[PDB]
Amino acid sequence: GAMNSSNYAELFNNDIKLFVDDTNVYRVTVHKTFEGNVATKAINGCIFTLNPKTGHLFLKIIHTSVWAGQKRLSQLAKWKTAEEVSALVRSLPKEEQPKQIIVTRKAMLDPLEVHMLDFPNIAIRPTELRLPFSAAMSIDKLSDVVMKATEPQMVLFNIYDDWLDRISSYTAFSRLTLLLRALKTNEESAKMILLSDPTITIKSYHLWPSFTDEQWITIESQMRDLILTEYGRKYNV
Amino acid sequence: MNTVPFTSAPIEVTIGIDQYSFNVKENQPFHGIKDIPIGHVHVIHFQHADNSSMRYGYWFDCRMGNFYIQYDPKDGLYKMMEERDGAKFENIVHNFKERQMMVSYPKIDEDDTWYNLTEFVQMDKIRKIVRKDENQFSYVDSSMTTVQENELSDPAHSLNYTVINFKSREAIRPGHEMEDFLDKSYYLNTVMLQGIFKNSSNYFGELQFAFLNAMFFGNYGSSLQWHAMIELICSSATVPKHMLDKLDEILYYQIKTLPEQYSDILLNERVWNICLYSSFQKNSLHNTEKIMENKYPELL
Repeated sequence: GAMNSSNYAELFNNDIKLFVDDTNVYRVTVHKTFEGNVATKAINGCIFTLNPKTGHLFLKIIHTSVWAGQKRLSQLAKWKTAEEVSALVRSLPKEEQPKQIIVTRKAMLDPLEVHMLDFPNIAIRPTELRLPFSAAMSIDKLSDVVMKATEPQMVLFNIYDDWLDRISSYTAFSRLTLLLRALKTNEESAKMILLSDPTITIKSYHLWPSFTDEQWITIESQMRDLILTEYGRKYNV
Repeated sequence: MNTVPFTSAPIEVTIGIDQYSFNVKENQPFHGIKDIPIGHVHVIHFQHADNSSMRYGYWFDCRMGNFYIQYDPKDGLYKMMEERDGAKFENIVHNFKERQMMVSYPKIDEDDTWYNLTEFVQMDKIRKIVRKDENQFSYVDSSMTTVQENELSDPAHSLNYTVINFKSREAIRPGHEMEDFLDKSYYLNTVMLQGIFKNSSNYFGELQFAFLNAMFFGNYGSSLQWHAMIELICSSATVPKHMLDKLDEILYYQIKTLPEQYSDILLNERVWNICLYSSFQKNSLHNTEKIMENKYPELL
């Protein structure tokens, strides 16, 4: 059923699973029209489909053309997300197909379940975890490929760079969620922390800087402190 | 007018005939029910005074044979049985009638309630939902499960209602996932009406039969079927005008007849709120909405 704190270790076992986050599929800027009414302009979006064990990210770019002449776009966005996830599973070899798909928002359950009728043995699960995957568009290289897309496109990343050479997927996932939580709370501060020392670079084939084990401990501490600071502001505590 | 004679009444029981009921005391000289209107299915039903558990009963049509009730002290229930000897039967009934040991189906002349609740219900269709081919009458009770309930345990004692499942390959055409899920018109009109029921009459017949089994026996699976068949129509954007007009009349009489004290367990809040207020047909059930609002405004 629902994924939470109690069954956390299950994310890192050997059963293939994917997280799906639909929060950046339908993206708009709200603006004033010449007559002083309000209008939206859509921008390129993305489905964020992540294997939490391996770091493999299936970033399906949603081009603005998919909304052209459609009504009830916030509803369509859930169905288009389910259609694309379904097409991705069918495109994978059998032994690569997930046994579970966890949706980060409960509104995805019915759309994904109706699109995956052909896969009755794939479990569609919600989560009680508050995951920060909305902040994926705060990762410069992911944001760049989405905004430059001129057509629908699938781009394959490893969101953990080479971390699994040195740490477990449990620790890699904890690092990723803390980075994304920081980027989501204070994007400017988070990004300042990640580039503060210009000697540490992002390899062409990576998303994050090349921190040594010791520099990661420092960065992780700075991210935690950023999250408490911001918290003792929202709430004044 | 036709008669269901009783051999005897050895155990204290509440006897139902359609929407009417009488208390019979242990060994009371009760020998049955006369003046039963020809032209409708009927249900004769039972709730033992000493164990209110298992309401049970028989669906029958007097045009299809001569039927009587006899208590079986082994299986501990009132059983329906067919008398094949026409002359023996007429002679039993005549004796009991002359001795006035029979209650009169208490039909008020202006009252169309039973016709309105059974307008599309046919014995032949009942006998396909309740399979026991050696009898012309059909046993139902409180605890019998539906084919669909068993899928999710004795197959011969099942209610074989048409399976409706909004998240099934049957309900959802490949490449029309969102369309078919949010607008069930193809599932209602092509799969169910044209495909399985053949016409709206058979569809309404099953819907009405499901309601009556829910109401008379507290059969939980029948209640689920009645709601599903309502929701499939209300969730369809395209429904023939005559079907919507008929549905309003059918539900009106069902809601009117429901015991007031049973609306808590028999009516599904989600389905009704959705059907009356949110669905495509939210504006097509005037009669049903007016009675629901005036009789069960807590539910909404």
